[PDB]
Amino acid sequence: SIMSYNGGAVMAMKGKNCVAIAADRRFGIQAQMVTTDFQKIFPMGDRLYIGLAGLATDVQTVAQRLKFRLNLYELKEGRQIKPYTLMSMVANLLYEKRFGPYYTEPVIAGLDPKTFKPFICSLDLIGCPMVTDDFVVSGTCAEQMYGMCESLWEPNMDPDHLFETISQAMLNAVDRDAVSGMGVIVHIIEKDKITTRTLKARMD
Amino acid sequence: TTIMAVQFDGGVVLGADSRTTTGSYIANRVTDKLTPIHDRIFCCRSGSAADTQAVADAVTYQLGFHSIELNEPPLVHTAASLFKEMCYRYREDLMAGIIIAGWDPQEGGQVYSVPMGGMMVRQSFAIGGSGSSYIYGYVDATYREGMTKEECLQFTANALALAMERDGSSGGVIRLAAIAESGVERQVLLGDQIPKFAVATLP
Amino acid sequence: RFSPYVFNGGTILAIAGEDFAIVASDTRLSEGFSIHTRDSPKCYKLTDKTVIGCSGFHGDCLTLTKIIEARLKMYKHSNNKAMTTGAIAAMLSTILYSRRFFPYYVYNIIGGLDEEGKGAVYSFDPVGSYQRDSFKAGGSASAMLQPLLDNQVGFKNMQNVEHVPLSLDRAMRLVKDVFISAAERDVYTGDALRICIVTKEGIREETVSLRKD
Amino acid sequence: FRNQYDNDVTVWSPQGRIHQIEYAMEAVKQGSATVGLKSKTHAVLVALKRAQSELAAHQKKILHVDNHIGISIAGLTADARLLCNFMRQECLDSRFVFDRPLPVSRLVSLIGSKTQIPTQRYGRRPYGVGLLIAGYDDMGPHIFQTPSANYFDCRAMSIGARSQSARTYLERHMSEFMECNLNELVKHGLRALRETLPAEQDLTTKNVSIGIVGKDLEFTIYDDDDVSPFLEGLEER
Amino acid sequence: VLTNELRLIAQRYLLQYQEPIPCEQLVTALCDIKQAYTQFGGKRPFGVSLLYIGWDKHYGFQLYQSDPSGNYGGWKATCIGNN
Amino acid sequence: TQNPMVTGTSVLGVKFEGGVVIAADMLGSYGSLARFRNISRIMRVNNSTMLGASGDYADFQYLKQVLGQMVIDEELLGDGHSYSPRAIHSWLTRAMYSRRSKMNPLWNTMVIGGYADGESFLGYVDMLGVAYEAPSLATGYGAYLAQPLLREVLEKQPVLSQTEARDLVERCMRVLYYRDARSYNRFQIATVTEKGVEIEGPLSTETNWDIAHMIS
Amino acid sequence: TGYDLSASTFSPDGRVFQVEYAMKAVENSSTAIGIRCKDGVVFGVEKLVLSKLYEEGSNKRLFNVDRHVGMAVAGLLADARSLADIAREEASNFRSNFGYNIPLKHLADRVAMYVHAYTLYSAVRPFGCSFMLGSYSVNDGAQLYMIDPSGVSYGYWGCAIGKARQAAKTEIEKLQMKEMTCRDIVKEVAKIIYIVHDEVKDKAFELELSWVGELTNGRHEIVPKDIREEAEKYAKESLK
Amino acid sequence: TTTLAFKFRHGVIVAADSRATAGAYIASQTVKKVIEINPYLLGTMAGGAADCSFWERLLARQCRIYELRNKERISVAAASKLLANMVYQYKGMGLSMGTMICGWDKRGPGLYYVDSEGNRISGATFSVGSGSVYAYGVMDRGYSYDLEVEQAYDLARRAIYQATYRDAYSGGAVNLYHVREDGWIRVSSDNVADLHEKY
Amino acid sequence: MEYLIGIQGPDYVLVASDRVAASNIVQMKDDHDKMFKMSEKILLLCVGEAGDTVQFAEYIQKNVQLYKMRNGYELSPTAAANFTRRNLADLRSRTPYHVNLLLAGYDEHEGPALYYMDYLAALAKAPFAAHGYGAFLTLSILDRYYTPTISRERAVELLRKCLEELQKRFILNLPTFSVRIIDKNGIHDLDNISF
Amino acid sequence: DRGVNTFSPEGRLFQVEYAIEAIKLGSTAIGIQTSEGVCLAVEKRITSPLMEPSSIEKIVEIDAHIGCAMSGLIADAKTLIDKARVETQNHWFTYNETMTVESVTQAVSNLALQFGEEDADPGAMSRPFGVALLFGGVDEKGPQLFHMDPSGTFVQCDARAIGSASEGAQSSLQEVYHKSMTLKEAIKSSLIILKQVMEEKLNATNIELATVQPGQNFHMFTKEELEEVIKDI
Repeated sequence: SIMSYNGGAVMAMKGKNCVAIAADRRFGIQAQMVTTDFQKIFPMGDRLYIGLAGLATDVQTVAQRLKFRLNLYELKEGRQIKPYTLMSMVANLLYEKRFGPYYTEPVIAGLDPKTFKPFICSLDLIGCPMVTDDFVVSGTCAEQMYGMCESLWEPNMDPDHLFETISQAMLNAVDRDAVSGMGVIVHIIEKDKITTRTLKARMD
Repeated sequence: TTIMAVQFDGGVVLGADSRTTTGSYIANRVTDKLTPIHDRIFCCRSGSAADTQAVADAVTYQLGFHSIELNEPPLVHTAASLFKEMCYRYREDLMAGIIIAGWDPQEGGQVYSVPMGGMMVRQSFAIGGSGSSYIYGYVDATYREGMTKEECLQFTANALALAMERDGSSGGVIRLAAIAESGVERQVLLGDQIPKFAVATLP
Repeated sequence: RFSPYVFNGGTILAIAGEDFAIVASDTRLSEGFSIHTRDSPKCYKLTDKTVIGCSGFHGDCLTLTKIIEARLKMYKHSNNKAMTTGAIAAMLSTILYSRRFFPYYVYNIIGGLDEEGKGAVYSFDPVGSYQRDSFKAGGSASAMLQPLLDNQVGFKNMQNVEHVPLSLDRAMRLVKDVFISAAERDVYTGDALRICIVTKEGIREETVSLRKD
Repeated sequence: FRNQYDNDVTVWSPQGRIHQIEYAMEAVKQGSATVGLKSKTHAVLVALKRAQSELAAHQKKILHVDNHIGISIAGLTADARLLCNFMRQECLDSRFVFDRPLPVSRLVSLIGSKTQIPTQRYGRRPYGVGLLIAGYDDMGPHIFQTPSANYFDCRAMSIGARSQSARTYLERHMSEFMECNLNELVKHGLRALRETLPAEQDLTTKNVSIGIVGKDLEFTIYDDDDVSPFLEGLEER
Repeated sequence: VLTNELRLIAQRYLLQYQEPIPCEQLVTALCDIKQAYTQFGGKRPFGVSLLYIGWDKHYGFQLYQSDPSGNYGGWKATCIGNN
Repeated sequence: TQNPMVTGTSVLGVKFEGGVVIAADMLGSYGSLARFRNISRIMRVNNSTMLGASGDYADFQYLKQVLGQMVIDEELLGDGHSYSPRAIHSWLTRAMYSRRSKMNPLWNTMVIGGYADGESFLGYVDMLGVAYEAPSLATGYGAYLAQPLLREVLEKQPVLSQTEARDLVERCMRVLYYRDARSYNRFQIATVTEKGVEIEGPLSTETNWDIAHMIS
Repeated sequence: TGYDLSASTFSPDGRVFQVEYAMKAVENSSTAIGIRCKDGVVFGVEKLVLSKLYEEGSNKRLFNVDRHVGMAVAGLLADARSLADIAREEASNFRSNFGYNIPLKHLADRVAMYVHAYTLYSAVRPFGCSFMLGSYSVNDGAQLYMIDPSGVSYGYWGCAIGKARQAAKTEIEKLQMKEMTCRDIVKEVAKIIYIVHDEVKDKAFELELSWVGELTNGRHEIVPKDIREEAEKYAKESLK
Repeated sequence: TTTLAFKFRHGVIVAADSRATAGAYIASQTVKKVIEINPYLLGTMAGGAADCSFWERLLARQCRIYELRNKERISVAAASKLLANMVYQYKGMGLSMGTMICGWDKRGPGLYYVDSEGNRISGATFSVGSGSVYAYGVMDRGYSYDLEVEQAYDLARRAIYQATYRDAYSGGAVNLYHVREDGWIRVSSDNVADLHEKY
Repeated sequence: MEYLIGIQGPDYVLVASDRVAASNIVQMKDDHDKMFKMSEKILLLCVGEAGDTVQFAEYIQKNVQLYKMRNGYELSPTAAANFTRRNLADLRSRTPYHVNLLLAGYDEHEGPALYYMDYLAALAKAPFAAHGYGAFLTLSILDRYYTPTISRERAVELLRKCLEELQKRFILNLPTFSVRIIDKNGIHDLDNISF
Repeated sequence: DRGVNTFSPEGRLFQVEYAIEAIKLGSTAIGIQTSEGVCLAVEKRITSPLMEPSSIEKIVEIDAHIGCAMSGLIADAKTLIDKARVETQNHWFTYNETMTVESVTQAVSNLALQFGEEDADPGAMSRPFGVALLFGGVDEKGPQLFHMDPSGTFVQCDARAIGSASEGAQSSLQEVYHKSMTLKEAIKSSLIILKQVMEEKLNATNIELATVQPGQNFHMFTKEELEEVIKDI
């Protein structure tokens, strides 16, 4: 598979007045690991991150063009972007290459800068917006992640249990995927702060 | 898919089945297969389902504006030449064999077979669709020079009912149309009104 | 999608002499297993000092000469003289190359005199490379004529032979003998033989029949 | 006036005229004159050659167009060379497509179509040239005359400066031309051009050019040595 | 219009090199655009002066002044407009 | 066009002393079906050129349109020139080859016959641009079944009278009806002479099936 | 005046002067008349030959624009050949698209729109020529349409264009064109051309005549030589 | 087809055979497989003939334009790079070329390998062709920078001889050119069958 | 197949490349330089499909030199590496460049920088990197002995262990190896390691 | 204002006449045809001793067999001489022979009246080239001299003067010329007439001269070779 050439594994999970987003750190070519500190989650605001799994060169291409369009939007507009507008901008940008598609399935996890409602969504690789109320997962270990997140997610959790659930849901899923893993970063987006953590994970 | 048009003195009689299949599942069993291009000019749609509507919208567009400019009811040969030009110009991307039938005051009842290719030929009767192979031999044997209106309606209903009996990709109701100077009289033959031919049972 | 070439057969033959050039061709035109016509000459007079030979696909053989005569008359307008043999060859090399990625399936053999009154044979590929030779066979039956001319003109594999220059009376009989040898063994060559001899007086023709089968 | 109606070809003057078109005919009414005429078998052009300085040789006033057509110039020379390359291209496209040379009567209508288009569009100028076109085809020999985009079929015709006397001489002697041979035909045109000269100048081997086309003779320009038998001749002025 | 153009220039640079643009490149780019309309095209020229402040890692805090002719200069204090 | 659908089979032609006669059946096949039985595959271009085409029939009607509009736009000038059949043959060679060069051919194999300046013209053009003249022409299965009879008669006697050439054409069309699967016993004959172009038809051939009693 | 250097500029009283100056340029040129009758259309043109050096057939003012349609022109003739080629291309495109010969009403209203398209812009000039179109078919009858350079087109029983238009129009009005055969119409046409002729100014002229009708089965043809010459003879003896 | 060229102390020696083939059929034995660019430069023929000939003729036109405009002859490093920029655009359309550019510039000798695959390298020795692998073995065992001129002629002719002896697809005539500082000069033109008698 | 290796230290980057140019069974150049000087503080190591490599490298090189001409100062290695990544990424076009790249650079403010890049133009900054099939044999030794505080003599020793692994185990004949080092004093050429 | 394509009442384009007026300000050129070849001489007109005289070039190589003189606005002769060189090299590329001088002069004079402001392939010419030229060369017809002007009207010459001092130098070239004149004598009389018309004082520093022969190529004279004929004065 062309999506599975680099591996990749990003998920989000919705809490009580806070969201969590985590991404795998392996940058790979089909069998060969190259580095273990690859960036997949990008800051698009104070309380809004986008995470892109899949082909890593399409991750960096879409993140550069998205930052190009978003900086123009925020300079011309004079405000921070609301996450639904970012979802429609990303879906527009991916659908402009409909028959030439970028090989990335971005997830978006952040907080509304005015109302602070939690927002989680993902997309396909061609631009279908899928707003869910529990979690979205993306990458080559999709089945491994849905198996964890259907059972460990519970509604209305504090940031501690949100961290614990997204941590276990990442770790036991990526320990069953060969071409993904090698370290994981966890971002906890809250009302007053952003918490950036890395976890103990298998390195094989 | 079985369409048929028969020229008689004073107009034409059209006929069509009503079964549109995708694979072997009937997607629509009340399909209307007679499209009015002008008041008294009908085209019939066999082959690719998209093309025979998409070209027909362009031909209706050209022919209505042409008729308004010329202050004349448009000819059937004009409506056939606008298909002969355009279905030829895109024949690699169209799969369209059209049977145009209609009436005009200048030359009477007219049936033009435009086969898949973008040519044009006037015939006394024209059959088309996937089912027409099973009723070539009927209409070569039954057609007489100069049938009346009701004899043509019974001839079109019999020839369609044979193809609907034999071809699995055809069936439903028989939608007829008789186009003449007085206007268009359409009628639908359903159930018992479809002409019935008993099976070749063992004695 | 439209297999766009048909090998329409034929062989052409050119020999550069001391003060002449002989160009010969069959006139049978073929298409697989059929004979289209028995009088279709392949020698096309360009100017007074150059006759060209054609072999290969016949549609390109017609189209290319309708290009070349136009280019000759453009030259005769813009330069106020007829083209030399080397000028025609250098022109046709560019013309054949400009159709690089859809080539004229034509093997051109230009025969004629240069400006010094010697024979020059210029034999080309479809993609425009060219070279000067003393003699050349082309087209379908080239492998039956070219070793015999290698024996008789270049005098290879012969010991105790005087390398006499190319006289006309021996060369004409050589052309007739090699075409009888081609017509006996190749199916594509036959039905006539049209011979153009380029000398300083002008261009003349001689016709000999071949095998009809 | 004079001044706001002579600046554009696309302005009708209130008499129903276009002053930029009529000024373009002054470019043909100033040029070195030329004489054309035909028989039932031949068509011949006679032209003065303008050599600019006595060490400068003579301006070509007859141009090769094909084997079967030659033209003459009077006026803006580079416009006539543009139109020569046009006619070269048209005869070559007719030979390339239909494998017979284009008939002259259609080719001059194509020239009349080409010169017409700048006479109507803003920012353009009319071609400042008049031509005499000598050709031979299936319909026999032809002499044509083309600035204002008109074109004329002519038995014998002379354009250029002071050309009225040459037109009167050709009106006097056009009744002979059909049955004259090739030799007498050019002699009449040499006298017709000799009408146009000032009294002291004579027709020499250097300042008279001749083009000749016939039933089996391809078109050829007759210059310095080739003009000498046709010059001799000659009834003196 | 010109400050809509300036943002496109600076974001094309930040797109292409993934670092923010040096302060003089933006000013010379806009003076190239303002110079182009004074020479050809037959339009009217823009009638605006623009004072330019900005920081970069190469020379730190800077100042510029531009005109409709396409000139620019570095300044430590300057003034445009009335008086 | 990549797919010929409505096709026409063999077209014959032979020069005779004073003109050219060509012939063709009146069938448009659709695969194996005899779908159209009363189409004409012979075009009268002007008073001295006729044209018959085998192969795809839609491209023949496109050439009827273009080559009719050419001779009408010639006759609008009214200068006394008419296209000699060699000019129409060269034009068709260039049009068929120019369609070939775009990888978009006109799937035909055409025979131009004419009579101008007292000289008969008979010229062949196929979908590639292979073009030549011959004393007799035959496209399709006529090239194997009717061409040998034409050249066998022409070897003994190179000059044919009009009725001899007409019966030779009829006797070749009988052969094609006996031995071509896509032919039809309803054919046209078009003859150009000094007086101009006539088309006679529909004609029919009379069969002989006495070998059907020669099984046992 | 300042208001007449451009066709894209109205004058303060509401006139477009480049068009009204082109309609003065039309009535500089020689007389051309056309008479529609019961079964066909006959055209007649006073063809001046400015010098007898000129061959016959030069400066024809009768054009064929389709095989069933003819055309007679007046004015600056170099524009008229361009409009003849526009009408030829328009009738050719109509035959190619719609499969039959173009109705003359629609052809006149295509060519009238092409003429009108130049009376709007400063980047072109209006045509300096008026022209007529005549046709015949079994389905449509005979028809005669006349266009002036303003683009305005109407259908006519009889028309005269050129420098002698009014004296010819009053003379065409004297005739009963509606009920005569065309072989009886050529003699009037030839009568009126020699009547309105200016013989003291711009001498040495020729008559040019053509008809389309049932007697040519709708094909537009020139008048034969003996019929044209006996029309010339009848008109010269009527002229005294 | 086998071509080789090598730099040494007194310039560049270029040697080539003369056999062009059409499958198993041999079409010619007199192919000039060193193409004469100008009075100071040589190009070589391997793979496709017309593909070599057109681009090297157009390069000769290009460097003559450069001599007219910049008033100085072209260097090897510029001219071979222009050949690379011409042939780089048409990768993958079916071109076949193997070339060596040999001249004398201000860096001294010049010898660069450019092909239709896009490779552009320097080197002291090269060999290109179908039977080039046999030419490398005979060439490199005698090669050094301190070769004498006539011994370099003998080494070049011997390497082309053994390359023609082993390759079925190579043969013809051993053509030998020598580029020096004052221009290129023809050394000899020798049949293979005579050198079999000599060796 | 061509070989690349680069090691990023505390205030230096050490890169090395094989010095072989091959043609399908034989090598045609044994002094082949795959290191192209971009500017005073930056090298781009270039391997991959032939022709694409040199054209792409020189096209980047003249734009880096052109930026220096327009501005009077050098690109940062981050900016030049993202520029090279953008030009290689603009892949799905009619001009794909199948090139494999390492870029080594030194900045005044950020220090030594090493960038890995494949033919997809995936840009990954790494403390050490290597291309070719020979990378599969020596990234294990680089994982064994590399520490972030390796001084340059241990770097040349570990590089010598890596090239001896190429000599002992790797099947392609890679006998001679060119090495350069970049630091705050510009570019430095070191002695060739031969076997 | 009015267009660049406006006819005067005399039938002359105004711009075509005014470019001929810009001819009459240029450095005067002298070219003479002989049977042993053609010699061409143009005055450099050095304006300052700070100027390098060698970098002024008013006689150019066109190919190995064709020279060319110029007078007037030398910046127009930049694009004219470069299109002439491209045409000669295209003729060598296509036909593998030398281009004759007449076809070269026809090709260059086509670029004259390829000007105008409405057809306008993107940024082509808006005014006539105000340079008149003398083409001297040798071909298969032998040594020849051609003359060209801003009207695009080209013609053959035996000797010609162009420019500011064209008038009297044309009559003096009428005086000296005979068809049996040698090349060295033509160099001699060309420097005679140029020294008659130069305001400055003639030496090897303020003229250029070159010759083309059937035997040898186009050869621009060096300073010592100029000095050698200049000693004869």
